[PDB]
Amino acid sequence: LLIHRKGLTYLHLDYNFNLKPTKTLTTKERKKSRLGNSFHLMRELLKMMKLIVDTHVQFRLGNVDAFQLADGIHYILNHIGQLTGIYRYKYKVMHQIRACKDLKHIIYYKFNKNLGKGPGCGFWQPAWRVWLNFLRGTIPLLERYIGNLITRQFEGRSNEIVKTTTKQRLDAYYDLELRNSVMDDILEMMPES
Amino acid sequence: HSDMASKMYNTDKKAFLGALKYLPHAILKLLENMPHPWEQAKEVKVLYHTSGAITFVNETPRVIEPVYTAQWSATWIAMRREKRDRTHFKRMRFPPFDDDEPPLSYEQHIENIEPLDPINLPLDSQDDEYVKDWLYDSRPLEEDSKKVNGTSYKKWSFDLPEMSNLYRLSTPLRDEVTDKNYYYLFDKKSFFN
Amino acid sequence: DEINEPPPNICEQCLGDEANIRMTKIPQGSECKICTLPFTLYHFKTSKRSNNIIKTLICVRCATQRNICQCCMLDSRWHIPIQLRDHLISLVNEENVMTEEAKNDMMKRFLSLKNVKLGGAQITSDPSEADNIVDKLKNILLRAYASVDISHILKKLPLNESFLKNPSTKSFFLYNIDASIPEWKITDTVSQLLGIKKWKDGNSLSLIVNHKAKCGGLRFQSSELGERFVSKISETLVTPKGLKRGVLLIDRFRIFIIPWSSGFSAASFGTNTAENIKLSLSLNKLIQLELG
Amino acid sequence: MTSWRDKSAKVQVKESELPSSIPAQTGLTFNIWYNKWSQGFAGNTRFVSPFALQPQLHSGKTRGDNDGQLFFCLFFAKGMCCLGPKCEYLHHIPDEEDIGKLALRTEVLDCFGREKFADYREDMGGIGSFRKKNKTLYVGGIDGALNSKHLKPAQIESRIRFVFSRLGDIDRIRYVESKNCGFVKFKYQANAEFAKEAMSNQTLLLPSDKEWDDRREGTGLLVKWANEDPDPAAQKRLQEELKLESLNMMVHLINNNTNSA
Amino acid sequence: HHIEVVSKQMDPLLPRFVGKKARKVVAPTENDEVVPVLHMDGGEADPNEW
Amino acid sequence: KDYSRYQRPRNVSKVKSIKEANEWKRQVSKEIKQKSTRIYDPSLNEMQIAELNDELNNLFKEWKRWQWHI
RNA sequence: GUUCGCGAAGUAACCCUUCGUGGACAUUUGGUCAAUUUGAAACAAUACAGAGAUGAUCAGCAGUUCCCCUGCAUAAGGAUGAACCGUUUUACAAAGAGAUUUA
Ligand SMILES: O=P(O)(O)O[C@H]1[C@H](OP(=O)(O)O)[C@@H](OP(=O)(O)O)[C@H](OP(=O)(O)O)[C@@H](OP(=O)(O)O)[C@H]1OP(=O)(O)O
Ligand SMILES: [Mg+2]
Ligand SMILES: [Mg+2]
Ligand SMILES: [Mg+2]
Ligand SMILES: [Mg+2]
Ligand SMILES: [Zn+2]
Ligand SMILES: [Zn+2]
Ligand SMILES: [Zn+2]
Repeated sequence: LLIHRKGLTYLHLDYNFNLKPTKTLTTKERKKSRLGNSFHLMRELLKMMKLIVDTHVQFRLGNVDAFQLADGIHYILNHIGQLTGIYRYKYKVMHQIRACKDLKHIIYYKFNKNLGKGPGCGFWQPAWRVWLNFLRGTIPLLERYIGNLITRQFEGRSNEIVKTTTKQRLDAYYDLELRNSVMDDILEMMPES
Repeated sequence: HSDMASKMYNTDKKAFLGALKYLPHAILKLLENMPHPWEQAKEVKVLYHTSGAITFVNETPRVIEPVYTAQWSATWIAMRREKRDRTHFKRMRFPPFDDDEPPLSYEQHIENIEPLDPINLPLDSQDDEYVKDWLYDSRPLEEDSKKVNGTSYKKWSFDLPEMSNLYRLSTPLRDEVTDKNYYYLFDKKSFFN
Repeated sequence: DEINEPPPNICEQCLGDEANIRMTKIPQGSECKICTLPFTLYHFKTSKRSNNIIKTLICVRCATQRNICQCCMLDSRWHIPIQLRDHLISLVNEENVMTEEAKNDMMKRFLSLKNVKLGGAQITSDPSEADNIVDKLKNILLRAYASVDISHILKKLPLNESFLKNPSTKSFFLYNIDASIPEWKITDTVSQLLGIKKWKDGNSLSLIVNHKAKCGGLRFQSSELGERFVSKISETLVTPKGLKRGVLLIDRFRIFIIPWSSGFSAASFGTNTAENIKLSLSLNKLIQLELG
Repeated sequence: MTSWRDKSAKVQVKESELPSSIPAQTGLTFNIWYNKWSQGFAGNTRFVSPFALQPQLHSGKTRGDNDGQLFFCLFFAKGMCCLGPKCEYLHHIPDEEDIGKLALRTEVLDCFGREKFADYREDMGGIGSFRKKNKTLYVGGIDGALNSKHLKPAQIESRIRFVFSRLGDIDRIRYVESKNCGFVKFKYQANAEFAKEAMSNQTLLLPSDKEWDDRREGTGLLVKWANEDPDPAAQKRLQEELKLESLNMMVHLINNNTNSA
Repeated sequence: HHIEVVSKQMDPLLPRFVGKKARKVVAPTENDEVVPVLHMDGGEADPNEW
Repeated sequence: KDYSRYQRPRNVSKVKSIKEANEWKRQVSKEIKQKSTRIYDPSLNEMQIAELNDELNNLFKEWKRWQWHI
């Protein structure tokens, strides 16, 4: 709905939450359709959410054993860095991705004592707690971010954009203040006219 | 609200669009109430917008911590018995659906079928008789008026044979250290130093 | 000021007859119709069981500058539209008063933020300055195409036959119709004469009037109504050759009739606007030949 | 009464027979927010309305007659109303009793309840302005409505006279052969507002005509709001009726001061 | 007429303040009274030094 | 309805239909408007008007041809 | 519909059924919003041009504006984002000479 309100009908949002263009875009269309972090970080959360919901669907359809469901959820939570791409738009998630990797070493070498190397470990409870605490701290982030996006859709952006000073333009703002001080002091020395 | 093409849906499209800031909270409530491996299915209490915009899982998953430890410990045993004697473990393919096919409806597809058996350890009767009737429930001992306060499910209280039985199931995942002299220079005060 | 705002200006006849009205305030509701700038939308219902929500369409600044209510946008005193208000004050002060409105979105917003009154809003909202002009309204009440070949058409118009009882026809030919006198006023005068009121349900009579040719015709169904239309008309004029013509009698006007004795149809009067003007110019002599 | 109050309103179009909510495809992809097509070149995007109002047939008592509805059904005028006798809005031609109920309400919004605007739309179409009590319609697009039949000049006007007479009291009808357009003036604004939505995108084909099977292929006729009449023969009529309106109001207004004193 | 003024229960998902947009307005100046620019009269002789 | 790939086109016989010819005809009038505007310029160069003048004679001859077919 | 009374009929023997009649219980939803053309998104395509400080080639950073666009943004980018590159007469006097007037 949000893509189509912005006029971006040449971008197709897949059912697995993959966002790909439907044609070769003009440069004006690439400028317009360049979505930000809060769209994609929201879109990658739904990619993560659907990927977990789909395994319970596959379990419920009969296609997947209950051990494969436990192993499937364990595979998702430990491989979000290669199944989603959430790191591209919020790179603080590499703490959570490396926590689920470091938890997997603890779980596997206690699970696989006197067992061979193989897939079927589904003790997904430690890695589940990581993402539930990742979701704990990004609720206030994305409510501020997407709330700024939707109100900028409904209302437009403000016309009172005052630019703060920066390293980029400190030499530019210095001369504007320097020219005004010289122009004041001469205009006060002037007698008239 | 599948094909919102009429003029009547113009107000409901703003409701879909203004709910996107609340969507990360709906993913936290859905993933925390995810079914544990010893459950076929789980009824959750939900709160939904009347225009079908957002669906929050309006529950918090509260457990008895000795019961919850023994449930994950029995699945720890049940999954190491599985990986020991399975000839070949087929991990499923991810993503479990193609991105062109839509998420198939619950009622035409999922609801009509028998679910499947979950991960349940067989619970030998002479050694586990105090827990085997209620261990793999959704909320264990929820309607038992003497073990819990009620269906609000707070403030449990057990007897000695039930408490030692959960202790015996939990031995894959318990602490297994009883002296505090083990943690001599390995406590958090030494970690701060 | 967003925390100090005026109460809304609504008429008494928008609020209606009941005493207590539950009104809903939305602090930035819709935007104004006039200045296109947001305001506090008040909306309400006359009774509890009503079925029409009465919204405030304009902001209180646009309602104050015109001195109108926000709901029906009629004047707060005299309860008349703005276009008629500024016309009535124009006949008293003998100069044109007019509230003019910008077509420009930057000049709709500009014109609302000024604290002036517009048009007749200086005269109204001052009760002393409004009552004396009503007194000045009272003294006013104490006063209280020669090249055209038209010959193909005038053979088909009757123009030589008489309005007697004895022909039994459906159609008639109405001439001497002014450029005023609207098509509904001639059907209402005939239906008042026959008592066949609400004629548009049964389709008893069908009337075509050109208003350029100053001529027309009215067709009846069920020819027995034609003798009722003949007999219910008393006054007639006899041309000094003969050939009596009945007069329909719209207020202060006179419309002559002759039985067509066939169905005239559309386009009998003319097939071009330049052509129809000459038929009125053709007739004007025959009316003067009929009377004088 | 005999034509309207005797019967009840009937369902014009079955709800399965109603048109599809998506428009005809003039683009590559459909847009879900703005229910239109996006990657497209252009389009005329005007089509002949499949439905039409038979005024003496479809009129009847509705649910809004018993509820005291002020407002007319929009899709009754288009000949598209699927609700029939269960519909909340009125299903009949405006009469002097009906417009007298609307007399407080007509100043700001039309007979269909839709709110009017400060100034007119650029092409003189749409709902209308509240600053002008306009009672005259611009009947245009007659070439498309006829399906291009030559039809003479007098005959086109006669068709306009037959159809618009069913929709209320008519003040005058003028047809201009050179401009190929007509101007229909009604006694009340509520009949002009009803007949604008009734005869928008319609035809004049009169089924005894050869084309009647190809009435759908055409463009359709434009009924939009009319401008002021430029000739001084009718300009002087306008200040005369404005003079008579003013004297009828001053008599009403001195009685208000008589009660006020 | 005594008129109770109430607030409508806003939908938490629909945008509150529907007439609120980010638009730009030019403002007219309310100049009712002229402010006298109360200078003194006139040490006004000056050569071409400036 | 598109027809951009199709020539003006100088040949007339190939398209039997007149209603299609209704579209082809505007396809020509539009150029008549563009170039016609391109006829009066501040420079008023002979070479530009001179080529435009030839285009006008070519178009007028085409109007004679369409009239002759009718 | 339920419940508390009251009266009558039948079965009864003061209980049940039946229908007459008082109470009590419960008491004002919803819409700023109607379903394809006529009250308003926008791209794309076609045609015509075609990137500031220049002698040529390359980085930019600002400012003014009743232009904004992307973006979470007070970051940054939008060609240094664009527009800017035109049109320009009275706060006017003081001195010194020849032609044409006036009465
Ligand atoms: O190739 P190895 O060095 O032997 O390690 C593999 C590898 O994990 P690491 O490479 O990070 O150690 C597998 O993970 P993938 O990278 O292939 O996805 C993992 O199993 P998963 O594929 O399910 O993660 C497997 O663990 P195991 O075979 O015990 O199930 C583990 O082997 P190790 O047991 O030697 O760590
Ligand atoms: Mg550059
Ligand atoms: Mg750049
Ligand atoms: Mg710039
Ligand atoms: Mg910049
Ligand atoms: Zn306003
Ligand atoms: Zn009012
Ligand atoms: Zn209806």
